[PDB]
Amino acid sequence: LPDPLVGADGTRVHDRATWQHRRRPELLQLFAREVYGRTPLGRPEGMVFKVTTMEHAALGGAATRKEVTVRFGRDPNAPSMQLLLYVPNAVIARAERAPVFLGLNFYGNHTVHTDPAIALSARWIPAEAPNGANHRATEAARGSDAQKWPVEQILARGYAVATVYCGDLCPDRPDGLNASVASWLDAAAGDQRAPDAWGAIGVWAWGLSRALDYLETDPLVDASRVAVHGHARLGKAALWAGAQDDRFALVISNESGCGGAALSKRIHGETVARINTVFPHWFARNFRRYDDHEEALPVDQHELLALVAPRPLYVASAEDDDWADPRGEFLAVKAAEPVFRLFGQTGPSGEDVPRVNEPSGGALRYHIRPGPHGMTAQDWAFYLAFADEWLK
Ligand SMILES: O=C(OCc1ccccc1)[C@H]1O[C@H](O)[C@H](O)[C@@H](O)[C@@H]1O
Ligand SMILES: O=C(O)[C@H]1O[C@H](O)[C@H](O)[C@@H](O)[C@@H]1O
Ligand SMILES: [Cl-]
Ligand SMILES: [Mg+2]
Repeated sequence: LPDPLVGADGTRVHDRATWQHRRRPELLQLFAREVYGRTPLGRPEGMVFKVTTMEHAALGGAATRKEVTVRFGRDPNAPSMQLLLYVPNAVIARAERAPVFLGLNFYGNHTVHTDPAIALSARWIPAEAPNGANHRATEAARGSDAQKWPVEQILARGYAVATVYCGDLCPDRPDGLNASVASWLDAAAGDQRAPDAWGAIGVWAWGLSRALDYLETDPLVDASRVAVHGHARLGKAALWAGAQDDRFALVISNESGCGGAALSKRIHGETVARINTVFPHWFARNFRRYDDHEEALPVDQHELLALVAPRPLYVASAEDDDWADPRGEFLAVKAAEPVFRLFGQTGPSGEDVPRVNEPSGGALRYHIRPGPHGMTAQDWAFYLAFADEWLK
């Protein structure tokens, strides 16, 4: 592995200021140029927030539900995304602003809960979407992804729940960038995009920061206590959003795998060539230089993990998710751990993967659970306990 504490010019990093002001920028530029693609703008001038629905007694009175259209320019044809937010009414009643879990969803806001008041998504949805007809949402799709989205449990634990359909931002399909935030800004289609131009993971990540922009204006939530989380490909997005945007208070990667938390140079499970051929829209075209050539990579994913430091970072695996390379995810955490310890934070104790269902580490935390790829109640219990400790 490239040593996170040795700079690209061979300079060894021995102090927190050099990490922050020299090594971090260096790593951000390398991930942007060679891996994810460059994010071509931050907050758009002229972005508009419009609350389209609000219900103070949603979920049997447990929560206030808002839907917010976030439009990225004043042009009414500019792209937008639809933010679903649930705020726990008990917290509101104590005249307190709730901390927030924020993450993208795979198949639409209407899939995170059966709640029939959620607007069905009008956007293209992938064929794998349960109860989807002709790539469009259907009433039968309501709550179809609830397993990954314990909304009422999260609310009962004192957190707001914010989500956006990843396909509002970039449709998850090999040509999706052609109708996305990226094509709003860049008339190039397909593989005419610049080699260092962002792909779907960068667009998804950017959307998470725009959601945080909205949350900073919502009087019901505390935008300085946002945990950004994602599962699998959306966990890749959560990692890159949290690395680019240090406003996020805590980052959670649930089984994000190749190009997320897993070491690429391990060549275990999904490889760089495989991921770029199946998902040519996810990464920068420059990342294809490393197809069957991971040895030339100037970074590996322990350095993306390290870009969260010293903020709390939870990486987790599933024992039978070999395609994600669970031990490669653990070793990325261990290889990032020296940067966290530079800031006085600690990672997993000892040098090999902990027993299943036994989290290990302080602000840099890891667990592996039994079972197949997924996001389970046990995963969520561990994440909520982590947030309880780190979000005041
Ligand atoms: O398997 C897929 O593409 C395979 C492929 C086909 C033609 C050219 C290149 C690759 C897509 O399947 C779903 O649409 C997923 O949401 C999306 O991420 C995947 O790329
Ligand atoms: O998003 C998911 O569930 C996963 O889908 C595929 O398995 C892909 O190869 C993984 O990289 C991704 O993380
Ligand atoms: Cl619980
Ligand atoms: Mg792998």
